[PDB]
Amino acid sequence: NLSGTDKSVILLMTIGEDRAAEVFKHLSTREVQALSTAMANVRQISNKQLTDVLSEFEQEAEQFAALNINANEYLRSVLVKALGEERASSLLEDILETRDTTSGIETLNFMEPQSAADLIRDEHPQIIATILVHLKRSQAADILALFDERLRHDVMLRIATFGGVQLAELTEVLNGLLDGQNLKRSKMGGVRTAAEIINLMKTQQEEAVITAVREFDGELAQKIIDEMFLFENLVDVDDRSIQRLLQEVDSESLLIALKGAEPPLREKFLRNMSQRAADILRDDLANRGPVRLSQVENEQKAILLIVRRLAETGEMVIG
Amino acid sequence: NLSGTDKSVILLMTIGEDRAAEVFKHLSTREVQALSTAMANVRQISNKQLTDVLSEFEQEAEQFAALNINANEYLRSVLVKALGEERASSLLEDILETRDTTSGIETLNFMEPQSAADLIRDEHPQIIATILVHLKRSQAADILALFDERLRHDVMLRIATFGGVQLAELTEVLNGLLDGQNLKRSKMGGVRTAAEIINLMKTQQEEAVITAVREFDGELAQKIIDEMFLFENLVDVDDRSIQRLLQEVDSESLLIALKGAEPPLREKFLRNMSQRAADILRDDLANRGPVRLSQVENEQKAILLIVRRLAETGEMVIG
Amino acid sequence: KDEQLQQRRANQRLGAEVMSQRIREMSDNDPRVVALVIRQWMSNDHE
Amino acid sequence: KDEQLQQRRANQRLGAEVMSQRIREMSDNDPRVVALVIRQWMSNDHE
Amino acid sequence: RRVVRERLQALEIINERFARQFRMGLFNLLRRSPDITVGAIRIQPYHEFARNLPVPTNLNLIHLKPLRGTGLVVFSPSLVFIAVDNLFGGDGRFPTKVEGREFTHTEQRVINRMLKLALEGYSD
Repeated sequence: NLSGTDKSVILLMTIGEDRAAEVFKHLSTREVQALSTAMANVRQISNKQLTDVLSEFEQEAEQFAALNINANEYLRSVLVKALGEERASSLLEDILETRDTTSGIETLNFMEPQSAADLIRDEHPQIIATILVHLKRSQAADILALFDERLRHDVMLRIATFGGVQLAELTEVLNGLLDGQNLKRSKMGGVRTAAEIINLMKTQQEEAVITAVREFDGELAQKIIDEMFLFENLVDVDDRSIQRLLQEVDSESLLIALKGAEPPLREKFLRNMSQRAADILRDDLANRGPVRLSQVENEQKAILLIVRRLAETGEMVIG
Repeated sequence: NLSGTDKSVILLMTIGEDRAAEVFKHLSTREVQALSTAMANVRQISNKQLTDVLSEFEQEAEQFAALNINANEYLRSVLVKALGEERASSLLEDILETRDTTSGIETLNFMEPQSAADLIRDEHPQIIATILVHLKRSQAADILALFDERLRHDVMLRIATFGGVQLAELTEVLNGLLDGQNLKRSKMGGVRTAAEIINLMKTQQEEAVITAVREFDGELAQKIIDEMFLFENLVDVDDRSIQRLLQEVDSESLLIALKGAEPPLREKFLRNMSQRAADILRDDLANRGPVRLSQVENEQKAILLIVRRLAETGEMVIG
Repeated sequence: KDEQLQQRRANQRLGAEVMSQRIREMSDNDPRVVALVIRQWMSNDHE
Repeated sequence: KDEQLQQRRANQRLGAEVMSQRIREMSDNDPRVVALVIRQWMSNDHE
Repeated sequence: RRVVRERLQALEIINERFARQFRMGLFNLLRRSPDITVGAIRIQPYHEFARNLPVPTNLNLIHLKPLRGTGLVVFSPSLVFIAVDNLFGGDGRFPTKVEGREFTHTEQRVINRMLKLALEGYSD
């Protein structure tokens, strides 16, 4: 199978260099870079693949039949002789900005609410109020929720005061905030990647790191520990997920993990099982003797990896 | 059978000198040196072998069909006329560095964690934190585990402080650390090769060497002795591996080795065997008289060589 | 066998290049059928 | 016997060199089918 | 016996304008506006300056043609640490102090960027 990108990439090579440059101009620079990298690395089309991409493009051309030109100038020239060039430039720019500002509105709705809020946190409360009004009511609320109480209250107060409904400047405001995203990058700043690495590190090493960060900042340490939280107590993970783990992990591995686990952990991991299964697990735990903690920790790490995979699949929430 | 390298080497001779030089430019200098050595020593293709390498290359060419050029310039030239040369250089370099920095990330994940840690131990704690964040959470933990407590705690503390998510400089940082590996060489520095040679040396000679290094450094001597440790006690090697040895080594050789062994060694090497086998071994040890220690030491060395071979196969761990 | 496959590849390349010239001429004579299919391409890429 | 084997080697060399010229011409007319097969070569080498 | 006295006017203004240029250069380099406080111009023997110099620290030689001799610049380990962590975006609220330990390759490279930027600023 050939992915949709690869078919498009092969078509971009096939359509010619001048057409490819025109498409690059008509499209996004990230797409231009992706196509350039693709044509630099390995060509995406084989003889069967080239046949497939060319055939599907042909079926697209058959269906996309309209006998028309793009006319990013020819259409305007026909309009200009009939009515004059001026009776369009301003209106066309306004229409494009309306398409552009709606595009930005949808993009902000799709992208993460707290990221939008912090991008707009420094901005004017009037800006926040008007963008909230323009956004979807789910999206507007999501940006509003991530604010402090005073700023949020001022935002709702100014929502009513926003009666000017201003129009070219609003589009330029969206343009200004748009130009700041490509520099933002980030996408790892949040104390989650370091948390995963702390989990990955050797037990005593992350214990020392936890002590050191508690000395550095107790609040930050507590936040990272809350990020740590994975089946250390019943309420955070819930009895249904406790049941889910036991039916998805080997019983011997679960018992070996429970050897070094707390008695509340054993109780929470035995309540879900039936009477027979709970009795079998308890008898096995009682009969099995002491084992070197390295194997217990390794099996616990494997179990927690399974838990993380389940959370990534998103069957149930943890915390 | 012809190895994959040899087929590739023969194809490199066959494709021509100019094409070979272009491939050398497109590939790594280590590969260039390997190909040069191969074509200098013995040609890799016979008449059947040349047929095989050429045929498999042909099947690669049939499958690699796409009617495209590498265009490490032609593709850019078509793009430059349509949009301009500048609307690419920076973005293409950024994309390549992203491919390059991800390549370095994967390389660091593959290569040894303690080696990575010591290569980055001298470097900035911010560098360590950001590289840990970028790496896989298993790899990030592995580099973190090999640090001292203070540096490790500072690393986790700075993981949260890393909010700048910087972007061209990060790639250049990976370039700087990359250029230091080819000079590092090493791969024998660790007190393991000397340990093997100490094992290889004559009994009294390595005993004197052990005394001398104890005088030189007791900690170093203890580390080298821990590296020595091979079936001198039950806990380090485990009863299952003790059972594995006895079922893989000749009984007469095992008994002759046990003649000079400690009574705890005899007990640990007799517990695994059944009652009949243990009684037979004990009776044989009692009946057999004194033997010159040279043969006993030689058979012990052969047995320990078998143990080392088993450890290399990796069925079970020792220590 | 191998020679037949090589000839098949050669004639397939010839057909592919002449039919690609057909794409070139139709795209030259009608840009509208190009932009919408590019939109479909990016739709497939992001989907 | 030996003479027949020598003639077989000679004609095999002639066929090998003309077919290697076929590789040369196809690589000259299409570099893309070269880089990917080089990638496959290095994949086989490291595998 | 070695004695010299004098009073200077122009190099004060020269240092001030070079400091403003260096401040804006560092601002654009590290996306954060710095502040530079120029101390009073010091006239002292070489041995006195060396004694006052906080070891360890990096010293750099910059020749000044056509005048015979080479100019000298120095930068503190605190400055290089802060600049490099800001380059990484680090807050710097968990700093480290290195004494006697020579600068790594990456640290020397960052020093190289500061050196070239300062050279360009003072040149203009």
